[PDB]
Amino acid sequence: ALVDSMEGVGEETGGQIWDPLGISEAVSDEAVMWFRASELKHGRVAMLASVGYLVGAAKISFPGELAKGVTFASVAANGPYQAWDAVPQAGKLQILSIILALEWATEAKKPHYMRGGVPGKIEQLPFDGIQGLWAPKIKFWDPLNFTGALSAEQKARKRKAELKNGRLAMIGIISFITGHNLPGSVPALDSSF
Amino acid sequence: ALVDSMEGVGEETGGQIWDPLGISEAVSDEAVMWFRASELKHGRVAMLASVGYLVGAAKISFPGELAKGVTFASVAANGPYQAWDAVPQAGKLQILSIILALEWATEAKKPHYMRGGVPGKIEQLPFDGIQGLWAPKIKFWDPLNFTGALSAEQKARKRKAELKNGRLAMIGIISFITGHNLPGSVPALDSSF
Amino acid sequence: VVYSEALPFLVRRESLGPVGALVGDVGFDPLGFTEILPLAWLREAEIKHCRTAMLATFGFAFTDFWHFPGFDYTTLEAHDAVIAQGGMSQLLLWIGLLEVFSAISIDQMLRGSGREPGDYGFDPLGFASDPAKKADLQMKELANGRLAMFAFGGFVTQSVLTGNTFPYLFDYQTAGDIVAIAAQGASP
Amino acid sequence: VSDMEGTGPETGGKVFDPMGLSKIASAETLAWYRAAELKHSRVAMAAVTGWAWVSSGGPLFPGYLSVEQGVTFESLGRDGYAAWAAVPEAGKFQILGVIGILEILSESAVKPHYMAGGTPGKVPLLWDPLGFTAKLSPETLARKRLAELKNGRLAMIGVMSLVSAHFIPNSVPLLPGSV
Amino acid sequence: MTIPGLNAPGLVPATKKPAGAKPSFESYRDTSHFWSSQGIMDSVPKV
Ligand SMILES: CC(=O)O[C@H]1CC(C)(C)C(=C=C/C(C)=C/C=C/C(C)=C/C=C/C=C(C)/C=C/C=C(\C)C(=O)C[C@@]23O[C@]2(C)C[C@@H](O)CC3(C)C)[C@](C)(O)C1
Ligand code: KC2
Ligand code: KC2
Ligand SMILES: CC1=C(C#C/C(C)=C/C=C/C(C)=C/C=C/C=C(C)/C=C/C=C(C)/C=C/[C@@]23O[C@]2(C)C[C@@H](O)CC3(C)C)C(C)(C)C[C@H](O)C1
Repeated sequence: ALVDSMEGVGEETGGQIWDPLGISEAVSDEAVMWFRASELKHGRVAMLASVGYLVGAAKISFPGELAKGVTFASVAANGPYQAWDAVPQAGKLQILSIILALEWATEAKKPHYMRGGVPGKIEQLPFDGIQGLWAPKIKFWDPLNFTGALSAEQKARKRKAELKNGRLAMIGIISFITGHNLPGSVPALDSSF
Repeated sequence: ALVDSMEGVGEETGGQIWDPLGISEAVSDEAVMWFRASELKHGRVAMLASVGYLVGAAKISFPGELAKGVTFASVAANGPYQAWDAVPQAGKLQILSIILALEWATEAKKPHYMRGGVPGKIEQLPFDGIQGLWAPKIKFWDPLNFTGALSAEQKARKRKAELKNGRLAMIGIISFITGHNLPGSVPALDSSF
Repeated sequence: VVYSEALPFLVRRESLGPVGALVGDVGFDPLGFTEILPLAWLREAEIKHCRTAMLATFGFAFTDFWHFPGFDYTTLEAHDAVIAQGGMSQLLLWIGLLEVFSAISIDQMLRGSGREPGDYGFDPLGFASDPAKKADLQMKELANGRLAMFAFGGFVTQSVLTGNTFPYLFDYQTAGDIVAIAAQGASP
Repeated sequence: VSDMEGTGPETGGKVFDPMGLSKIASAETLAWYRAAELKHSRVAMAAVTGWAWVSSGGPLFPGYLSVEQGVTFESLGRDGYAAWAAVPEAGKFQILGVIGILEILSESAVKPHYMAGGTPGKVPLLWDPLGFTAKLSPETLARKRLAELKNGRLAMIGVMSLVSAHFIPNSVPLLPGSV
Repeated sequence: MTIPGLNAPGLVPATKKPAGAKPSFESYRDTSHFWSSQGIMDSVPKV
């Protein structure tokens, strides 16, 4: 809700709300909740993207065919950046369709992160309680229920770890994209990237 | 709810109603009666069609002639799919006319199923009670009264079996037709049918 | 002070009626047609357009795939072809009988018979017979039909613009990559 | 995890979980682990038995597999991977689809779900149609469930030995280099 | 005649072209019933 009560203040920025600009002071409370939800979304997206980009650069690909006549090796041979274009249109159409479904379902839950919901706490079972739609009760987060064996303090510590890993992941994925676009912008990125 | 007091619930979906999309929850009870009546009619028509299509696929036919020029074997020669097209026109018209008579007489019963009567319980004598119309009283279902020998619980179990078999045949006949249309869509069907 | 729930910077009008006499009242009426025309007439027109647009978009999509043996025309030229054949005359005749009866009902409803805006009483299968579900099903009808108007408009316009059968999408959208990230040139 | 069965004298009465994957497992996670173990064990038992029968020299299926297209059980050969390559794609799709239907029936039809407080590995139809394991007491039934787990764990290692011998040649001893 | 279902198929698949470039605006405006001279002259009743 309010930045004083929110997590994320780390040690890297001195046990203090790191807001160099006056954004938190200038904006209202629900704007802060929107920012926190977007921060978590960015961190999680960038974590997945960074791991996938590293895998693509390492050329590790599943044994089989992405499509009939199109092998995972075939799409991965040119590089990580070009693999997305090499993917057939229907596959990423399906990916963006399921992402549309996930985003719309997570946004449709009524205790909204802006309107009295925990920001960043995506509702598990997002496709549940929806008329005209049935999906198996596979939780979006932790389908195996890994977090059940954690205490509240441990869960808070791991939420802090989530935030501090997500910020690094945003930095890393933008580093990968910038290095590929403008060579030499990001060193430690060889020709494979 | 009328949906909570039927025989179609089966252990294959647990001990619970199979309404994934809440269609039965989004309609009034009259539509639920219509749904059960149409479900059972579809199931029964489907199993008639399924066994008939298997018989046609096996090239099994009566000894004799379906007309004065065509033979049963001749009209069955091409296969089950084109058999209906190769049937003579007058025979198709006669089948459609007798089906018209059946589905008019069964509809014209005043207890009905939409308006306060058992859905799926076709009146055993559709053409009785019709003024100035005579029928030989061959009761439509159980003309030789098999179900009379059964107890109430026995025929309840057999009604559950009817619903299960009708749904399975609903799947099966369309599997046959779809396998004929798209080759390899249903791999269990050889090129014969 | 009641503000329109669709445009919270405008006051409700007045001619829209009590907030909620009509399913879907989100107060969306920036141009104030309710002052000129009566709301019952406007709502009858709304539901007629909804139903016709639903049937039209479904028929357009269906005719893009399947047609009867006699009619060997595409969806665009079907109108001219079946006017020449004479079927559209039959559709006009029968829909005109139905529409004369409908117009008599609108006249009675506006003069104060008691009929609701678009309640023809058509309910054979018994959907919405329970009053609890009736308002929700009216709202769903309106939502689906108001979507269907835009659906049919997009269908026809994109169909003529592209020349493609079902998707109404250009050849570059259908064949090429609409999710590309490598730098594009001048043309799609 | 200590009260979940599968422990035996082979571990020493204790749970074998060196990496500590049981510490981070809740009741649902532990149920998932047992369900996956049971499924993998059963699959590996069937796979090892089939591969051993086919490759060893046992009397395989008589007759044709496909009258049209001219594929025969004898013609498919005794190498397991070559046989699964030469079996028709229709047959492969059919086997996979029936297994999928059975998986979805196991997931949905068993309403008290193994994740949502149920018995892991309780596929209802595909067990004992003739009623053999019907009168066994709970003690011997628990003994036999532990037997299932142990035998299938061995079977998983066996089938992985087989595919390792086929992929990385001359990998496992007591498996000729070809497969 | 062709009774649909009795002596002929029921629903028949339609003939379609596999994609194509955008027709020019003047290609269909010059044939449209409202923005073409011949289209307007043909957009009349018949008897
Ligand atoms: C030195 C070296 O490297 O060696 C190599 C070579 C070597 C050793 C060969 C290797 C291997 C592979 C091995 C050893 C693989 C082992 C595989 C294994 C262990 C496979 C079990 C199948 C069980 C089944 C199908 C049981 C069904 C049983 C059924 C259907 C029943 O239980 C039914 C029933 O009983 C009940 C429950 C109740 C009772 O009333 C009776 C009945 C009948 C009704 C390795 C790993 O490569 C190492
Ligand atoms: C976000 C993840 C995701 C999900 C949840 C998901 C679910 C389902 C389901 C639901 C149960 C079905 C039934 C289904 C079916 C097919 N998927 Mg699919 N899919 C996902 C991702 C991708 C990607 C990236 C590709 C892809 C493809 C195919 C092809 C291949 C056809 C072909 O061989 O041409 C078929 C038949 C590939 C493709 O379309 O290639 C042209 C391809 O690249 N999918 N997919
Ligand atoms: C269940 C449905 C059904 C019923 C209840 C029913 C009843 C009666 C009755 C009593 C009420 C009479 C008196 C009668 C008479 C004839 N039926 Mg008929 N019939 C049914 C079905 C078919 C089919 C499928 C065909 C057919 C035919 C003929 C021919 C052959 C003429 C010929 O030799 O050409 C004659 C004379 C065939 C046909 O139309 O042939 C052109 C043909 O294929 N019927 N049919
Ligand atoms: C619901 C509603 C409304 C509406 C509506 C709408 C738009 C309804 C539309 C209905 C529609 C579109 C219904 C088509 C039927 C087609 C038939 C029966 C075809 C016969 C075809 C026959 C008999 C024959 C065809 C042939 O090819 C055959 C087989 C052989 C060939 O030799 C040649 C011929 C030509 C002979 C209102 C009234 C507007 C307002 C109200 O508020 C809400």
